[PDB]
Amino acid sequence: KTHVQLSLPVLQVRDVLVRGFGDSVEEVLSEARQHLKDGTCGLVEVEKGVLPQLEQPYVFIKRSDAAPHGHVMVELVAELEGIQYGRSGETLGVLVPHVGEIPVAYRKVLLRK
Repeated sequence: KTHVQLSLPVLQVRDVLVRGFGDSVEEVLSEARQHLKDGTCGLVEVEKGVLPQLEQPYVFIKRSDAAPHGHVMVELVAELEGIQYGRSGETLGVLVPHVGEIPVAYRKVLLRK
């Protein structure tokens, strides 16, 4: 399927134990996609002081469309040193590995896979 319904656990930035997906734009996008498929991907909502506490390159989910079954349509965009690789809508948050942190909420998304 070109799209997959996921429920992403929303983590508090200070709880996150693994703060990025790797060391290159291509690796973080690869790893983000693998974790999303394996249900081991968390979401951190971006506010002031969140991103400096995570590791670059960042992986964002961004709104790709204006929401089937409550799931917002999203796609992946990486950022490294202020350059983004991909073009999409509003940031829903930054993806991180999930390794058993307790979530504060769930974000229903439809991921363009």
